[PDB]
Amino acid sequence: AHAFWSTQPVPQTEDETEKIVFAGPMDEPKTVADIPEEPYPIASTFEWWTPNMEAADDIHAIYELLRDNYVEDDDSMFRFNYSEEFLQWALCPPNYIPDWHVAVRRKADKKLLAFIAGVPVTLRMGTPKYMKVKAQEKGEGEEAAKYDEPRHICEINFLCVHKQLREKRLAPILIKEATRRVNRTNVWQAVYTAGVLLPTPYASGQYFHRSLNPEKLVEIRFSGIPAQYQKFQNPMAMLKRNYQLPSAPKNSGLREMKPSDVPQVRRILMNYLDSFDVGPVFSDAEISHYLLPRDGVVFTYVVENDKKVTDFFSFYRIPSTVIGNSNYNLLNAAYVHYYAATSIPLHQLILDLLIVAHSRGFDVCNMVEILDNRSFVEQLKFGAGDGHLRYYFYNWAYPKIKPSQVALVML
Ligand SMILES: CCCCCCCCCCCCCC(=O)SCCNC(=O)CCNC(=O)[C@H](O)C(C)(C)COP(=O)(O)OP(=O)(O)OC[C@H]1O[C@@H](n2cnc3c(N)ncnc32)[C@H](O)[C@@H]1OP(=O)(O)O
Ligand SMILES: CCN(C)c1nc(N(C)C2CCN(C)CC2)nc2ccc(S(=O)(=O)Nc3c(C)nn(C)c3C)cc12
Ligand SMILES: [Mg+2]
Repeated sequence: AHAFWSTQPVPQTEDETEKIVFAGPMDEPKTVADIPEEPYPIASTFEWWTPNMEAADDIHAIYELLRDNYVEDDDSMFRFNYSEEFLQWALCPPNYIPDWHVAVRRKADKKLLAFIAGVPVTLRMGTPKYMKVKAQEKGEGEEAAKYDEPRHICEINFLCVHKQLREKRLAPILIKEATRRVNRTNVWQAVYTAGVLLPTPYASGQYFHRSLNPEKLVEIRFSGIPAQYQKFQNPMAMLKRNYQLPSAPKNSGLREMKPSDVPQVRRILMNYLDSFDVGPVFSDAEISHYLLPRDGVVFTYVVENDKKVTDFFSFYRIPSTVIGNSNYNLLNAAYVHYYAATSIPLHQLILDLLIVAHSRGFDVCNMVEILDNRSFVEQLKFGAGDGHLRYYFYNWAYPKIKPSQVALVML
């Protein structure tokens, strides 16, 4: 039933997943020298291309492929429209490996047909707390602890095949070539997320959304006026009042993050992320890159009191193309990124995120139920969406975990 995934080192079923007791590799141990030197064979009318992500033209080519051919909703109404500036940010973090960005071009005209991207991440991915307890009960602690140390692996994103080339088995070719390029650098695990169900997630979470501009969301059919709003004389006025927010932040000590904040933000974030079973480890350079504000891309605020940063939050922008609406062309969404609260309840910190996003022209705030995101859903009027995000590893056995044990945000 899976002609490609049946051949790969991933858990093949839930049954098998349910029996996994320790973190560790699935495949035969290999070395760089075992891996083919030459790119995987491809049809003579195509060619491999490694884009230069500091070439504006190269970024633009990737941008147009994704604009026209990347993830849609299930009803042909919206398609993500990651910006060029976003793509440069996401695909070029500190110590990125240019060779991990893999494209296929039509040899004739250099038309971009397919793309997949890999970036480095340092991930805690050892045996989860609940399974370490089971291991102690069996006298198997050392086994359970073997892969505790953070590992330098690959994060995969932006897999895309042009609509005219779908269902021709090009995606497997891309995945095999990205795998080869990663393994040639002595890395043997990857982490990736997808909405679709593949063999086999180690975690899954629902999406949640919080309306910031209900008038617009209703006009574009992101939202409807919910049935209960009918018994009302005037549905929309009531809807706007429900989702109204303050014009200005409520925490007095809130301001935008600046470079001098990097060490303190690193400390409070890393202390917080320690409480989750799977999560990233960031250097100062990686905190700088992923969290310092960038116009139109990522937005980060700290709470500072007595000259100390005590809390922070970040969000990033992914707009979508609205297909066929005579009033609007774009949906402007804000996505909850990393945060840490030490001084105030998390709901009070994230209310200021909603206030800031609204004041900056965002239409909706999205998130997945990872981290402690469930703790502020009801008070802050988030609603569950139809969608789910599934978390996967390549070449890593891992026990099933709850999404509230996951701390990796994927863009
Ligand atoms: C150590 C390093 C390891 C590095 C790699 C780690 C693995 C990374 C894995 C990638 C993580 C990506 C994370 C993201 O970016 S998830 C976002 C994926 N992108 C989209 O949904 C954009 C819109 N769709 C498309 O561009 C295409 O439909 C894609 C490219 C998705 C499939 O193209 P197409 O529809 O033309 O099909 P095919 O004939 O070429 O290929 C059919 C085979 O592809 C398997 N398939 C379908 N969708 C996915 C999917 N989302 N991940 C993995 N596999 C997928 C499918 O089960 C089948 O295999 P099998 O069922 O027959 O066995
Ligand atoms: C995983 C697929 N998926 C369900 C969603 N993916 C992403 N991404 C950023 C994707 C992008 C591709 N890849 C990284 C996974 C992350 N944002 C979303 C935001 C909201 C929701 S929903 O609220 O449940 N309904 C909805 C909306 C409001 N737009 N669309 C289109 C849907 C279905 C879903 C998603
Ligand atoms: Mg194909």
